[PDB]
Amino acid sequence: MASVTDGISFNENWRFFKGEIKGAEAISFDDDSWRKLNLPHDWAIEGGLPFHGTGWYRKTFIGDAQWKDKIVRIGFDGAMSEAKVWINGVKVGEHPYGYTGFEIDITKYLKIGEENVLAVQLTPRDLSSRWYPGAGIYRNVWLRVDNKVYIPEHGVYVTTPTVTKSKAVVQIETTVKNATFGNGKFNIRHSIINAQGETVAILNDNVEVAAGEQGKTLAYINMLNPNIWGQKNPYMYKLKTEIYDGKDLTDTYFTDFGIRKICFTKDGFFLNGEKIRFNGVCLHHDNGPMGAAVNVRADERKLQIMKEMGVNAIRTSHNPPSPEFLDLCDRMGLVVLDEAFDEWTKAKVDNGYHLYFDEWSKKDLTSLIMRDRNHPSVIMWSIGNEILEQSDKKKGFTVAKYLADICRELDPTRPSTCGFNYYPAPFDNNMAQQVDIAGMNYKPGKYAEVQRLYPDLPLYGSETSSCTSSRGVYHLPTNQVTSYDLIGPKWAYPPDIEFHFQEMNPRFMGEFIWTGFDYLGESRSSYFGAVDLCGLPKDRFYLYQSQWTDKPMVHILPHWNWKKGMNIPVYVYTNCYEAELFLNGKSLGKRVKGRDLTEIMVNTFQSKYRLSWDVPFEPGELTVKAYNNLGELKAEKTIRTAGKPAQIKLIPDRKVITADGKDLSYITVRIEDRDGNLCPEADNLVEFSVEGAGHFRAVGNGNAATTESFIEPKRKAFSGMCMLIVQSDENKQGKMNITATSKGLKTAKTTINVEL
Repeated sequence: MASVTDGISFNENWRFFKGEIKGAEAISFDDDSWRKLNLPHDWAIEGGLPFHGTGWYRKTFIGDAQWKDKIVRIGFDGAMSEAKVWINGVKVGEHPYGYTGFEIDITKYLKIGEENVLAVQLTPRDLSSRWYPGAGIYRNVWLRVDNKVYIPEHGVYVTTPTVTKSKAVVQIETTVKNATFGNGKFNIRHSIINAQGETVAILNDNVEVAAGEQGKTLAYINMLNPNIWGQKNPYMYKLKTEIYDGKDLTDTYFTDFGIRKICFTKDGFFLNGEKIRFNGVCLHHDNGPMGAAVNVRADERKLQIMKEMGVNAIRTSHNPPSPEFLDLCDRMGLVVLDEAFDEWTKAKVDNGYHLYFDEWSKKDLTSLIMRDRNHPSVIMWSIGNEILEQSDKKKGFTVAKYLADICRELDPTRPSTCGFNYYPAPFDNNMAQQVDIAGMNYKPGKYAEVQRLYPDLPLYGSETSSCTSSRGVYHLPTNQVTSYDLIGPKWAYPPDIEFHFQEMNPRFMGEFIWTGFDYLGESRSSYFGAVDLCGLPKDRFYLYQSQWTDKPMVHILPHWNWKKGMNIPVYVYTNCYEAELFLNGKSLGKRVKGRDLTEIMVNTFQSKYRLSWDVPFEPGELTVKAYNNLGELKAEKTIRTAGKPAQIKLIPDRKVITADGKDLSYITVRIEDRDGNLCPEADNLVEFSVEGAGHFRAVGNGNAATTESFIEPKRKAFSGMCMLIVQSDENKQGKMNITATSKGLKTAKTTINVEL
């Protein structure tokens, strides 16, 4: 029956056509020549890069007999953008904003036994995004077959209004729709299920709902010795909510949730009774070579890499993310600023959200909070970013309030926030006061002043640094940017400056850097990421890791393929007390952090966050030793001058992947000399073959200025490396054999095993 099922995938077996064709909405339209594919799908990754035009999707399906007299809905988590949707030729849906999901009820129009046709037209416009949006049904689609008494979309809201070590209270609001002709009282059974799948608590409730109406009800249950959700231990519970009409089960509905408390004052943010600080990153929703199509593993990898950098917090610049991304943040212990919009009523781009803000702002923000208010990862609702209303002196604040009031109406359990780039406008124009917590974009030099002027505002750096670099590229002394991390736009400054102004202003909750990963644009890709587009750390990663992690480390830059005669400035990043540099054995001296300052060129800053030597380049090896204040060795790294490119090495991040059709292995591709040393500048075209249990998916190298295809089985190295991405086939177990080939280098092989 429909009573057991929450919502099943409707991603399989679609037809796609890029371009305008008239009559594609209809039941009788020949689509035998249309490309066949499974969702999710981003046609713009080809398939900055062109993201506008027209796309059609079609799916044909028999009305299953089990759907007779059922409520049937198709849930779309995201469609980019300007979507129209038909069932059996009848237009039943229209949705402009690509980042909020929507439902279409096809019940009235569904034909049981005969064929049905679901058509979706997307008409994304040019100049509708300042970053790469992608284009298509880039997020999962769901079929929802329900009995006539059921829980509608986003119909369970779980809060924890007491959280203590001895006891937490889990409060649950349930919404029930009555689509029968009869008034009824319906029983509700909440089963709270732990990490091992065992039901540990059950809460009963009920609700009277009249015919054709919707009803809500609230109950709470005690959890003794709760497993607290926290950053080191991100324990998740699961809620099974069952609806009953007398003895008959009518519906089942699942909700993941965590048990943690949050709290803020003007002096900071609090998680489970302790000062928390945001070592944060802004990320855009694309996964580079993988595009904007939702891939769970792609996101998992990105968030793991960010955690290794010391990241504990995410700002979803500048839109809602996928549920999958937030589920990952939940399971990985990251706290999230969940951001709804980039512009309000005043336009930043000709075809941005301002075209829809008047008619859609309340719907879309409501939809966001309804979708995400159960995620324990989400700690703030951010209403906007760098909005032009900041400079409307008389009335800009009204729009901020309006969105802020909506947040408070729907979820007072999390504070509102907003990213402000003007200064002092939004603080002087009563705007910053309309949200619970104010975020400054790129104003470390003003942190002290704004606290003098507005001492009752809670504050954090909503968007910081904007330093640019290209991985493993140094200019001594262009088309790429120096990985010595000095250059950026006019408002930009190096990470050292944020660190300095964070330490001087402890009331600031933290920073969210622009950006954690590189992202796709409209040079088609960004330079702002601490990690590059394909997931390879730049030196900036290590700078951040030196500041944000306890596990001892040390990093040395630049590479050591230079010309004899040159003075190379050598930088070292470490969380240790001091470090010592060694060229071929010769000690080039100690250097203590917070004492032997490095002069960064912005006017120029004496930085305590870097250790520096001036080295005359003799080739061979350069080794750095990091020590604690007792002189004990705690970390070391060794770089050496590599010779001519001789051989390809392949390093999978994972040698076993799930046989689900979606999971990936990210194989780092290294261009090495005869003795195994990375050739730090190699750009050799590498070709790839994938045989057996899976296929070639994608490829990439973190170069922003290239024009190479992400989806052809060929890619050039950039600064010694590139990345090959491979994927399982659904239900196909066994070995998957990768061969990597390049003109004049030793061929490389590796096996990826595929299970489940």
